[PDB]
Amino acid sequence: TYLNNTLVEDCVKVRSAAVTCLKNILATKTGHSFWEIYKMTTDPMLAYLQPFRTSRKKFLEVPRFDKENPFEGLDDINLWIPLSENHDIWIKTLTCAFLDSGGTKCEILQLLKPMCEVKTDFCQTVLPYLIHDI
Amino acid sequence: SVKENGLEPHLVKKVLEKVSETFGYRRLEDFMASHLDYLVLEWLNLQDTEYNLSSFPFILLNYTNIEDFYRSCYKVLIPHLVIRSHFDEVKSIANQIQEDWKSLLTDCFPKILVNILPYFAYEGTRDSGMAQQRETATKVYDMLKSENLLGKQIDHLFISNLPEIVVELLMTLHEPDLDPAPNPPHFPSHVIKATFAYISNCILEILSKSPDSYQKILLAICEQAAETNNVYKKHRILKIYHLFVSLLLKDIKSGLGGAWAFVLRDVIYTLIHYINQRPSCIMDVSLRSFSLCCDLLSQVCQTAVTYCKDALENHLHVIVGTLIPLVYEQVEVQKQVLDLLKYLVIDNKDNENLYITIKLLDPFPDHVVFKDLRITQQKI
Repeated sequence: TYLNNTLVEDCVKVRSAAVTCLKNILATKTGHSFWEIYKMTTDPMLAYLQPFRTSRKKFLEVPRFDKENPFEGLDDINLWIPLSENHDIWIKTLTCAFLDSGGTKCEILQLLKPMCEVKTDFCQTVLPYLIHDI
Repeated sequence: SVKENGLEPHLVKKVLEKVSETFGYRRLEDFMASHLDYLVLEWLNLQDTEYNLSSFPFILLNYTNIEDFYRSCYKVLIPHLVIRSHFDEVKSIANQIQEDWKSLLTDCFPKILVNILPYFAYEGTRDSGMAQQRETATKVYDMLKSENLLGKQIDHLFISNLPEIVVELLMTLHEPDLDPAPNPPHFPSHVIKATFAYISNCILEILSKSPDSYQKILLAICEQAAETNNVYKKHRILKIYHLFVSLLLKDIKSGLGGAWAFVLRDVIYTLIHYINQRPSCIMDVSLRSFSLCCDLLSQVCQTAVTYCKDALENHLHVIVGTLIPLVYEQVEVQKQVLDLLKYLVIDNKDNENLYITIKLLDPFPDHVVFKDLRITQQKI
């Protein structure tokens, strides 16, 4: 829903990230588990997301690369506390560090990295889900 | 003059840096890369071994060595050589760049086909020059057909990479006034349509087989529009956008492989965004761009409402809200804004699907211009 909403923003840098995220998410186990249960309803997002989903023999798998030593990218005190100003890079760096091999068994996560890189409100929205999943 | 007149390259670099700063380019490299195709074509057109590719002045682009120059500009150097069948030179470039020549040829495929396909497309002319252009295109293409380079995998490469060829063909449009001449290709609209037809024989059906292509073409066009800070090439890219959108609308009732709703919404929102960020209305090219955007919006809205009877209820309110302020600009745009609004709300009461959409709409401003629109709104 968030990505479909942001597909119509004036800037051209979040639209490419959004379509990449749609293509990655809608080709996995959870993407189909979602489409089957959501196609029974009526919503314009069903028609808007039709092109980005494809029928492939093997559904996309996310590489669950295991870091040699986790807890190191998030133990920094400077990461967890920003300065007086410059909240955007603080939240972006925190979200990116949370996405650097730390937990996140969910497959739709680890696929929102470009959207987090290009947008800040998306980082603020997604951070609680990352913490909960970890 | 740098090559032979003896101009000192440092003074030339100083002047070029100052000029690129004046035009608003972040770096001189981007400014000189914007005209790289013309420079390389006119360099190779000088039939002399003194003016070969090695002797091309690369210091004017802030490149330290030949290797970095190739690293950065082989995407545009290779197609210019290949169309001349200088395959030994592309082999030498690959050897210098320590990359395989097959990879470079595959990565530069659409820019190669730009110089090949349109000459296949249009024939029957009495112009001899175009006849030798067609002959050169045919010989280059059949050389590429040979198994030694690209093998027989040209068909798979072509079918699996169509959007890039499509956008490269689109970016060569030049209808002809006082507009500056674009990059060398200079292909009018009809030859582009012939190229699409020729690709179809060997087009929108193939794209509809992978409905995500239209998104890629639209994204590329909008990206090249956004990176541009000028007005002339901005209007040019708007012309390409209008051409592609018109061709896409011509293929309605096919469904675009289920991609109709997304492309309709994307086009509507792109046009709305272009309209909203209007700098002013004092420059002629700005007025031409505004008129073109309004015409495209009117055409797409009319096509959607006529051949869908739906899919416009979710966009009617934003379109109306964007169009309302445009009436207080001048009569030239006022006439088209008013008749588009009249088409949307006045003569559309016969449709029950958008009856509720018009009912749940903001009232029109209480001015004389909106008198008929206000009366229709109140009645509905």
